[PDB]
Amino acid sequence: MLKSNKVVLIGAGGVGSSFAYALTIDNSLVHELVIIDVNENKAKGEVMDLNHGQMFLKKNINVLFGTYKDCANADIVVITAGLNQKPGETRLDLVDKNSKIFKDIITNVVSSGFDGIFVVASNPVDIMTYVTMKYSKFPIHKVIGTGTILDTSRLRYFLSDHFNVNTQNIHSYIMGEHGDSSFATWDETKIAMKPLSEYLAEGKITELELDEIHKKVVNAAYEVIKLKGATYYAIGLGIKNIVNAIIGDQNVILPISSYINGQYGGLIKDIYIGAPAIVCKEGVKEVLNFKISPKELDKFNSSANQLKSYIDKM
Amino acid sequence: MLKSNKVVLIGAGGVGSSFAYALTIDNSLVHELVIIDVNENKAKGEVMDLNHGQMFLKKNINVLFGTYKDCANADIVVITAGLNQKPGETRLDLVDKNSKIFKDIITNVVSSGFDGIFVVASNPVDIMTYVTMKYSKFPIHKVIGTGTILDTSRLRYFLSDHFNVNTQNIHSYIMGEHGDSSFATWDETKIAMKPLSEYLAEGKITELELDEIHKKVVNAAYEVIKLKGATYYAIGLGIKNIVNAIIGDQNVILPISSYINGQYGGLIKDIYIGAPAIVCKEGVKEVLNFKISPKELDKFNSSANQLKSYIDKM
Amino acid sequence: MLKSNKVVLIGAGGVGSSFAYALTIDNSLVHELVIIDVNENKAKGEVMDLNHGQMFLKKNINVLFGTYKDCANADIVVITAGLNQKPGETRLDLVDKNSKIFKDIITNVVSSGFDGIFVVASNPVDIMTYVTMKYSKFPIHKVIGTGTILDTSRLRYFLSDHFNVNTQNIHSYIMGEHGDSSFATWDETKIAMKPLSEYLAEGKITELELDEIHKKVVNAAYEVIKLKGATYYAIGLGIKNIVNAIIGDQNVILPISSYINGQYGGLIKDIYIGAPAIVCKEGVKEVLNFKISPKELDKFNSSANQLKSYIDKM
Amino acid sequence: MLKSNKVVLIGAGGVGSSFAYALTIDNSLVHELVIIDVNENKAKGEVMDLNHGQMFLKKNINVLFGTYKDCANADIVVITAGLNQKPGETRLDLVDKNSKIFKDIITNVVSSGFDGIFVVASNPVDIMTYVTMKYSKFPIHKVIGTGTILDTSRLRYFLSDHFNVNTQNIHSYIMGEHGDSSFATWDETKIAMKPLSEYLAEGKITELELDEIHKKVVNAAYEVIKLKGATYYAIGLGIKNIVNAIIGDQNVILPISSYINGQYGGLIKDIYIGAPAIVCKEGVKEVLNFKISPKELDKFNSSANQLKSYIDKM
Ligand SMILES: NC(=O)C1=CN([C@@H]2O[C@H](COP(=O)(O)OP(=O)(O)OC[C@H]3O[C@@H](n4cnc5c(N)ncnc54)[C@H](O)[C@@H]3O)[C@@H](O)[C@H]2O)CC=C1
Ligand SMILES: NC(=O)C1=CN([C@@H]2O[C@H](COP(=O)(O)OP(=O)(O)OC[C@H]3O[C@@H](n4cnc5c(N)ncnc54)[C@H](O)[C@@H]3O)[C@@H](O)[C@H]2O)CC=C1
Ligand SMILES: NC(=O)c1ccc[n+]([C@@H]2O[C@H](COP(=O)([O-])OP(=O)(O)OC[C@H]3O[C@@H](n4cnc5c(N)ncnc54)[C@H](O)[C@@H]3O)[C@@H](O)[C@H]2O)c1
Ligand SMILES: NC(=O)c1ccc[n+]([C@@H]2O[C@H](COP(=O)([O-])OP(=O)(O)OC[C@H]3O[C@@H](n4cnc5c(N)ncnc54)[C@H](O)[C@@H]3O)[C@@H](O)[C@H]2O)c1
Ligand SMILES: [Ca+2]
Ligand SMILES: [Ca+2]
Ligand SMILES: [Ca+2]
Ligand SMILES: [Ca+2]
Ligand SMILES: [Ca+2]
Repeated sequence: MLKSNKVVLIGAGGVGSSFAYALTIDNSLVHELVIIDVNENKAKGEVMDLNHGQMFLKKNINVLFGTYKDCANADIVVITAGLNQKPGETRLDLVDKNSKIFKDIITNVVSSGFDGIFVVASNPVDIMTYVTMKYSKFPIHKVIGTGTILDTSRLRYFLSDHFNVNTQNIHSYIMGEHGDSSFATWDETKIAMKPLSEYLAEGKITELELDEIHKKVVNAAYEVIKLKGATYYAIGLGIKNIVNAIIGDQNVILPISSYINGQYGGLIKDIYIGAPAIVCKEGVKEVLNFKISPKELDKFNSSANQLKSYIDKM
Repeated sequence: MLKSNKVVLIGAGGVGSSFAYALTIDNSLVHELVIIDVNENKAKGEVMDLNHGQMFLKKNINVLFGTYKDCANADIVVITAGLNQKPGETRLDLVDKNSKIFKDIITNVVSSGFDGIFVVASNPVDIMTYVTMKYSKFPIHKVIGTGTILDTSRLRYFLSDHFNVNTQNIHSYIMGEHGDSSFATWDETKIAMKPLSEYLAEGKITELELDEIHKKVVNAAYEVIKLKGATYYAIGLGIKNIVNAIIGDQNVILPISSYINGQYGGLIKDIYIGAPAIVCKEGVKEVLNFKISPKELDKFNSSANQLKSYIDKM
Repeated sequence: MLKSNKVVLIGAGGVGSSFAYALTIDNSLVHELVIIDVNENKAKGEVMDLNHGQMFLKKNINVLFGTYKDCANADIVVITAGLNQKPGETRLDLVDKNSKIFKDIITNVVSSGFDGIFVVASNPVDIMTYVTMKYSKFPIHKVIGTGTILDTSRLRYFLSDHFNVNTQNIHSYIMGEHGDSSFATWDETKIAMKPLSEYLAEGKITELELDEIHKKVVNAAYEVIKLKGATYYAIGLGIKNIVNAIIGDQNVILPISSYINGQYGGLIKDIYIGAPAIVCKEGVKEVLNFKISPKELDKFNSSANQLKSYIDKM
Repeated sequence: MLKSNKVVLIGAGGVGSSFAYALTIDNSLVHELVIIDVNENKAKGEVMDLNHGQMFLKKNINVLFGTYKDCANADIVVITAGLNQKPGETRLDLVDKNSKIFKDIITNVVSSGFDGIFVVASNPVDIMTYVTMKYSKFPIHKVIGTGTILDTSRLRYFLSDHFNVNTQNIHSYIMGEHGDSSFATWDETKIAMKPLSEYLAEGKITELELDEIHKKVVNAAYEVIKLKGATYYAIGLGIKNIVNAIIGDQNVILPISSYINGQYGGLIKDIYIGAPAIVCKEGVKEVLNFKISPKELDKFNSSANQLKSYIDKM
């Protein structure tokens, strides 16, 4: 029989609100969208503002103010709650703050009876995916993090503007930690079928500009925060696409926070890191295994070791 | 010869940014979006955040930070700049400040050689539309204000929730000044082909409940501002829809800020007010005229007299 | 847990194939589409042609050759099987022949354990909807026919071309039999908020031009059959919208083949006929009832009495 | 100022009508669609059938029956007119017949004053693209053929079913003549960024399976023709995607009938053949030049030799 697909959103700030907006505009069958925030006034205001535009939507959608009661029968739970760049300094203190919040949130969600899929966006996304997995006891393939999807989006925009080519034809990935230790898969990048190495040999692009594009990908968050306070639109679209791919059972490969256990180096094991995986109706279907050049394998290993280091502390 | 369609957005606040985001998601052929703001940092940050999500869009779109000089060959100019009102404030009050702002903006735009269509969202929207028309000396059919489209969307959502029927089947308008003096076309309202009067007879809705819905429509702005600082999602969708109807040459009737000079009894003439008009590629094709209940006509004339009072102060 | 929505198409002719194509293009999430035809080569070929274009679709979709075995776990069964009307042949001339086909189809379907929703398009659509309900022994809310949705689309196109106004703003229905006994709700018709009587008064349209539009609606099928043998595009879109409205649980009012037993004066009861009804996740939520002019009521009763003259012979 | 975009379709058969249907459903702002056919009755019937479903479309669009005089101000001309291969008809016979038909069509069109873009689909599509360019005298960049876009779509569907992965991650081309002398770019294929080589090593696929996939791609046309008479859905979607890429100025790379004179070793020059090119508002912006394995270059040169000989005959 036909069912009502339910998505609960925990965290009604810039990122969560942007995701909800984009989802109401472009919906792949999300019958009910439930919004939860510790600041209940903000959640109620967002629910009202999103409902007031139903007349302009292609489809109608039930946007509801919610409590954790609502997670019992939910099909997806999207977490965007946290302290976006808090004041005390230190990203280890950030991890502590946000994992403290996640303890509470996850306990409430699991005590509700929820048995769907987690989609995690709160920073540091990889560590918070790990924390969600452990605090919840869910299977690893029911816990997803956005990982390097936003970094990959930025990378592909930079390459599209460089070559003046639709992002549709830009086949490159950012992998590793969603942060400063990320790396681009330069050696495996293609523009449509044309390898990047041919573009280098023909002089359209140089290794210098590749270094600069990567530095740009890494500095984009800081640039945008300086310019406008926060970043939410691109990540909102990424979250929306993950959700639509899940509910669409599209078997699509995405650069998400993936749990690796031998893939790539046979060295990196037992953590969530930015990597390509198949997404479908049940969550993660497969963590893809492919060879990366030695340079990029060393970068991957260093990134995973940085992640292990930050986990160890707490 | 195929053309590149250009929209210049002036005012990169909540409303303008929401409209730009929605437009990038649901794009009816806008090839170039130029974002202007007296706060250059905010415009640049919004441009970067909007471009970093191209990968997730149906179609790539060129988004630019620009300056008034870009209005020269622009096809549409959307103005969302000004003061946005806060607790204990109204819309009919930010009139002299916002009119000065519009003087400056319009002078710059027209000086650049622009000759396209103005789409005005800033408040008080009817008054600012009249101001745009007279400062620009453009044809009146090239000046569109958003009018009562947001009020109408809210009304239709409330009626949809009451009857649990898709908004598509809700045929009702809010008319008059976008604000406190507005009214609903209760006596002309239908659910599909079923008159609202029949629902009243059947006891499925009450007169008191209609008055409740109208008070909710009028107080929605104050509610949502109290709850989350400002409204911007619904109005962003409405602006997106107006822009797409223009570029698409869709000949669609919308309740916008329309110039009346004889319609609805001709008691009040030569002002912009919330009323239905046909929108097309060239701007406003017609401002329609239909008979409304006598009580509703009295309400309409009261609203128009308030507006004309504020305008005659000049 | 999330679900795979399944639609089984029975009848891979022009109408069925148009519906399948349109659905693959504009897919409110059918994860699986099965195509059944007594001419199995035709079904195989259609399946292949539909799958060969997956690269150009927004979303992938599994299109399968199947048999009645596939109806067991089907969420929706669309029936487009039957006999086309030949030149000089009315829809009702098919009653006998097609009735026999349905007896077989409905038999097999019911034997597989299907307990979803029927969407009936084969002609004469109202009588075939009644026959489906009687053979299947299903609840009346689980059997839907397209009724006068196609005639209504035609009426709205003709009015949109007369007034040069988007079909969005054309609020008029064709009701009664999907055939030569249909009528238009001229007295209840409105263009946005503006009644049709006001256009008549202003001379923007004449009574005789309304009669001409009705005659054109009635004779559209015969004209198109003469010109190219059969119609399938418009009805393809109509069925597609019905299906997406069901799966989307959109609670949308549509002029479908609705079961009446007391509505519209109760002078004829216990038939299916073209009338407005709410569509949602599990079929028909409610068959509406509104008051229509006495002449229109005489026409409605004539049509209903014709349809019952046929149903009584059964 | 804003322009109306005009597409003129010559040939209202299966392919042209499917393209028109798909375009009305998924419309990147074609304001006017004009359908021309020597068989006036068929064109009129299709115009009526497409118009009768406007109420179900996301956007309204003026679909009109017309004559060659309408090409004067057309922005795109899509030619689907001509015969398809029959049993015992070689590419040579089809070339003869369809080149005569194109003589007629191109003469009429150019006499009308048309100065837009040609999109060619009649078979053999590479030769007919060359012939359109030669007869019209238009620039090379203003004459586009569908090339191997359909064979590429079929290839990617087959790989998507085999690897059970979204077509959106299947990076592989069919190149050469749109026919039996086509070949797959096996040695440059990647799923996401896992080379097909790696899939072969692990036994996930075999060489015989690749040969059978290429055989299926080459035989699909005959199979579907035997099964249901003709193919037209997939190529309809392909033509629609090309038209929307054009009007959208999307700068997208597609495997179309591209004019080569140096690329791929430059052994054969001055022909249209299935190859990747950037599509934009002005037509073909650039014909790309990635380089391929020795096997595949031998195949490509054989195919180009075929085409060039058939051309030199004339
Ligand atoms: N139905 C409607 O039409 C509605 C109208 N609204 C009004 O829209 C306007 C914008 O609202 P918000 O975005 O929420 O407020 P906001 O402060 O977040 O944004 C206003 C923007 O305008 C900028 N600005 C000011 N002057 C100029 C100038 N001369 N040139 C360029 N930019 C300038 C300013 O820097 C700011 O970024 C306000 O007047 C609102 O009252 C808001 C809600 C709905
Ligand atoms: N509701 C509406 O508005 C309209 C109703 N239409 C009717 O829809 C029906 C189909 O029309 P067309 O597609 O043009 O005709 P068609 O000949 O092209 O296709 C009908 C299909 O039904 C097949 N069929 C017959 N019996 C069975 C069976 N037991 N199981 C499976 N398949 C079977 C048959 O092989 C054929 O392929 C006709 O009855 C039309 O009169 C057509 C147009 C619009
Ligand atoms: N994964 C990515 O690519 C990426 C992109 C941008 C930033 N982020 C991060 O994700 C989060 C997004 O934050 P933001 O930009 O929306 O800032 P924000 O402050 O506007 O939103 C954070 C929300 O979390 C709420 N919250 C706090 N504790 C809560 C609790 N126990 N339960 C429910 N809600 C609670 C807060 O009330 C607030 O509304 C941050 O951690 C941010 O650093 C993710
Ligand atoms: N990937 C591809 O390129 C591909 C795929 C399928 C078939 N085709 C080809 O497209 C063309 C149409 O295929 P079809 O299946 O629709 O066959 P069809 O017979 O159904 O349609 C051809 C149309 O062209 C019309 N026509 C003939 N001569 C004309 C003239 N001088 N002026 C105007 N119109 C004329 C005919 O009236 C007919 O309607 C064929 O050449 C076919 O081989 C393209
Ligand atoms: Ca550039
Ligand atoms: Ca309710
Ligand atoms: Ca007209
Ligand atoms: Ca006339
Ligand atoms: Ca498979």
